[PDB]
This record gives sequence, C-alpha cells and structure tokens, in this order.
Amino acid sequence: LSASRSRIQDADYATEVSNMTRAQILQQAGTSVLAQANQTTQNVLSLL
Amino acid sequence: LSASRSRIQDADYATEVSNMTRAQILQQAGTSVLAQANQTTQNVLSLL
Repeated sequence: LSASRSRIQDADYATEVSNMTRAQILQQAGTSVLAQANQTTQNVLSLL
Repeated sequence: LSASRSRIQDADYATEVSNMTRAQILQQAGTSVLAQANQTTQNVLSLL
C-alpha cells in the first residue's frame, strides 16, 4: 500500500529541474525585450 | 519404552549446527544490502 500511495502522490525532480531552468530563461529574455520596447518611442522626438 | 520416547522428542545436533551457520550468514549479508539501498537517494541531490 505504501508503494501504491507513493506512485499516486509523490513528486519527481528531473522534470521539475528542467521546468525551472526553462522558465527562468524566458523571464530574462522577456525583461530585456520589455526594456527594448519601452525605449522605442524615443525616435519621434528627433522629428521636431 | 525409553528408546521409543527418545525417538520422538530429542534433537539432532547435526542438523541444528548447519541451520545456525546458514542463518547467521544470510542474516549478515542482509544488512550490507540494506546499507546499499539507502544511498541511492543521494543521486538526486547532485542535480541541484
């Protein structure tokens, strides 16, 4: 019974580690591109 | 009558020594494998 409940309830680590790494990378890239996008409208001032 | 009762309830002292010597070895070999079994958890810790 212990083995069966373990198979139901417990958590792996290999998949969790992969998920964590993949999640962090997107966070970094998103923040960098967000800065790059907020900086965009500076161009308009050179018009006048 | 004494011989006939003797055949029923007395020990052997040739079988018992062998049984003891077998049980001791198997009892002793169990614990080393038990020690081996616990260590296999420590693999995951390296992933971090």
